[PDB]
Amino acid sequence: GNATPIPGYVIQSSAQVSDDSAVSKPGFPTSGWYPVSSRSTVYAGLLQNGKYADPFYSTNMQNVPAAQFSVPWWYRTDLNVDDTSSRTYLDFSGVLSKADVWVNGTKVATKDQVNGAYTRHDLDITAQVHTGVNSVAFKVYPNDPNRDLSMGWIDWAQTPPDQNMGIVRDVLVRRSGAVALRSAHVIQKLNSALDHADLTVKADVRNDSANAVQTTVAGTVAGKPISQTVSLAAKERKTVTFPLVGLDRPNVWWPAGMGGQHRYDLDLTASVGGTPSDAAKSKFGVRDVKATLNSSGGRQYSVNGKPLLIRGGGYTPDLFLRWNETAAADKLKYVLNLGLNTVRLEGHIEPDEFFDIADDLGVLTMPGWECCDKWEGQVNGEEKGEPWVESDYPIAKASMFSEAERLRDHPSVISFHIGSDFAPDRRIEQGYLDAMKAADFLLPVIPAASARPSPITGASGMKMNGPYDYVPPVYWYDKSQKDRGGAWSFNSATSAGVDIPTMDTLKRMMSASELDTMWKNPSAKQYHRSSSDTFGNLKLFGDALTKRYGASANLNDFVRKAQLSQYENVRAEFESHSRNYTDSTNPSTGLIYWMLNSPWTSLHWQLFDAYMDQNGAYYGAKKANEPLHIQYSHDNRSVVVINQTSNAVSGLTATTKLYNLDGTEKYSNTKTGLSVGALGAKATAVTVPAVSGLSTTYLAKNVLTDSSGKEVSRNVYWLSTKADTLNWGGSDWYYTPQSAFADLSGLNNLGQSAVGATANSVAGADGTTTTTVTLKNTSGGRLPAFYVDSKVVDSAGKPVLPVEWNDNAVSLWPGETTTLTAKYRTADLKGSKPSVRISGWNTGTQTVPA
Ligand SMILES: N[C@H]1[C@H](Oc2ccc([N+](=O)[O-])cc2)O[C@H](CO)[C@@H](O)[C@@H]1O
Repeated sequence: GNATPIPGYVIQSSAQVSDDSAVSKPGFPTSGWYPVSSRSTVYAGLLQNGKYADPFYSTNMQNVPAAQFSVPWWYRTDLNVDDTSSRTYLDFSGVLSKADVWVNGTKVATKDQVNGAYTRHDLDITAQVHTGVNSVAFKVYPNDPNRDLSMGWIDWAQTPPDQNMGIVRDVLVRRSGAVALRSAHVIQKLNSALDHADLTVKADVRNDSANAVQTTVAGTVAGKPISQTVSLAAKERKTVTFPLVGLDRPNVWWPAGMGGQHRYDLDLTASVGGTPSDAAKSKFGVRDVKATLNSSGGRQYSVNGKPLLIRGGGYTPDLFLRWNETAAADKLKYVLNLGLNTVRLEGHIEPDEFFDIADDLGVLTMPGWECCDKWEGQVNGEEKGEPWVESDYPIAKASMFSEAERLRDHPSVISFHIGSDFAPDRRIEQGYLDAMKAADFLLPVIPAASARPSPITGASGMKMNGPYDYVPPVYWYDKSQKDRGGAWSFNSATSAGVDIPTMDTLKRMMSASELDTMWKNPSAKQYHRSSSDTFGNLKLFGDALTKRYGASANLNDFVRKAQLSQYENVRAEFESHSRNYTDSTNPSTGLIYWMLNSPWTSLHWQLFDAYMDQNGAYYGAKKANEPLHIQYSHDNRSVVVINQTSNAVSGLTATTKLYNLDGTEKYSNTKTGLSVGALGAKATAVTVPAVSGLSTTYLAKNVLTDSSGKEVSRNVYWLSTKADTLNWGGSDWYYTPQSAFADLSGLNNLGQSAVGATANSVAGADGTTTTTVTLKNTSGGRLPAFYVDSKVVDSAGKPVLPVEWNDNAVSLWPGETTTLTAKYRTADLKGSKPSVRISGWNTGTQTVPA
């Protein structure tokens, strides 16, 4: 029942190996080979050893000769085997693109068989293994994402020099007796009342010995004993189906905030002759999911009978697929700190632990295949990936089986996208549906993330109409343009493009002169944006920032304006979709922000950056997604309350006030006694009238207080008397140009205010520190302290990351106080005492001890 991952390898180019058979012979010399940990691409392995500078900085990645990655590389290891009484297997996936496998001088599998990143291989190497020092070697072939059913980077970033060739998951060494236990899973079915489930346990047993056997498969499912005995001819595999097991009052798995995240255990041993032969432990969640088309044709998800608006971002791993379990948990925890409920994985489907963590945290996941490369090559015409040939078909089907087998018992998984872009043709789709059936993968299948239908499954109920680059806030509120990206249907991949990270991140990824060019000439190409010509520069963003904000006087000016613009836009993108969710006609049913994060240090399509720092786009998404929320509609000036939580709320007061930039209140409305339903329902407080005498740029302060008088949401907008308007006729696929621009340049002259800071920290016994900061607007006039950003820093003024704040980027009127809370690992302080750096738009910068 042993399954031990290979901890590491030594790697080298096949340019250095003239005899393949030699590598896997015990004693083969490996002087000058590179030691690498498990889950390394070739280039990630070279970085581990020195060998090139940090690709996260400037154009370092360009200085890597890529030619060396157009030939195979070897991954080699020794294995000590004390006792050959047990059978021996190599069980693995994640080979990019394909490999020959060698044990002790014998080629056990070729690249024609071991082919495709997602395919699983269970290689019986019993005949090759001997007592003592054994050796195993993979000759990994070059990866081309357009030719191979693998992973590529579309236009998200820049191309890794090795194109991710390597082994990016574990290779397991399995030991067992005559009988191998495989593919153990639990089919679970809950009644609609959610108080009774039925469990069908299924498990494969394979007799790899020379003789016929009886095997008993026995153990526990959800704490209940189970046992079946079957016969197996030599070399026979069987699927064992256990009689149905009833489960009363199951601990139902819920998305975060809707209840708990319990997973049950399955524990099984296959015995032969009254002796354990193999063993497997796994988990499953008791949870119903559905994804159906509503009367408007939009894809509508529900979990456990509760419909949900999907509010998420597109998730990506590291550009060089460097794996770290804590980092993965840190990234999914940020999902919840944002108030989001879902992540989409367009290809790049992460190792199991990622899904264990999403399960444990209650983050929903939307895995599927990616566009714009080999996956869609047979259906995507003149776009990138190659037409399919006969050998492609069984690789794609085996990839689907293997992913379906991996993914089926994770309750976070809410669907599989079998297409992205183009939906599969009938033959490809049929192979996917067959693979999923064979794996008992029973979750919703979505044909595409675009509007494109598949022949069998049908309409997607989703859209990808853009945009991916600058559009003003009001754009998201559009319902009139059926070929655009307004708040209706399921928005599976959309953003307003550029997302300048914090100054602290900027200074780590770009040179002074690259940064100088970024503010002075946004039209210039930026390596840390995209390899795509369409998204190669920041021109649309820079032009709108100038038009709407005012010209940038320096780098600092440009960055600070970038943050307001990103906060404003991302906030509107999300708020519009929350509002329109309960529309009678063409409701919004989903929004996946493009993207949650970036594969590397970037200037676009991120909420949190590669270092886990949090900028305007982050805080804006967090503001929009708070559980009891007040917001202002850019289209019609309606003030709207959203309740994200699982219970209806009552006796809410919504208070809306307009101020000129000199602090003069120009409008007040107090709406008491509001009720709002659960799980995304809304209430309208008031429609703000056109008010006379407003400054060109003015402020709207929205405050929601519960029946106890507690302030539960504060939302401040910087607004203009001059409207953003669209030139809909100038629209391209990725954006819509503006015919006129809001004037928010009044912010440039907003008078100075003051804060107002005290902080203290508590090192907990769970290895985390909580820093509490109390901020007060301490000025003696009428001016608000506007957009005040607090950052946990060490003694050198460097941000402590990752971090989670309850609230941030706050605005306080004179006399007003707010208390803020930041949590992080004590160890990420690295022995420094904590301080807090506090910067406001109109309050300057100070740091206080904590
Ligand atoms: N799935 C990709 C998405 O695919 C689309 C296909 C068609 C349209 N369209 O036709 O408006 C829009 C988007 O394009 C993004 C931006 O290039 C990529 O980053 C995503 O990975």
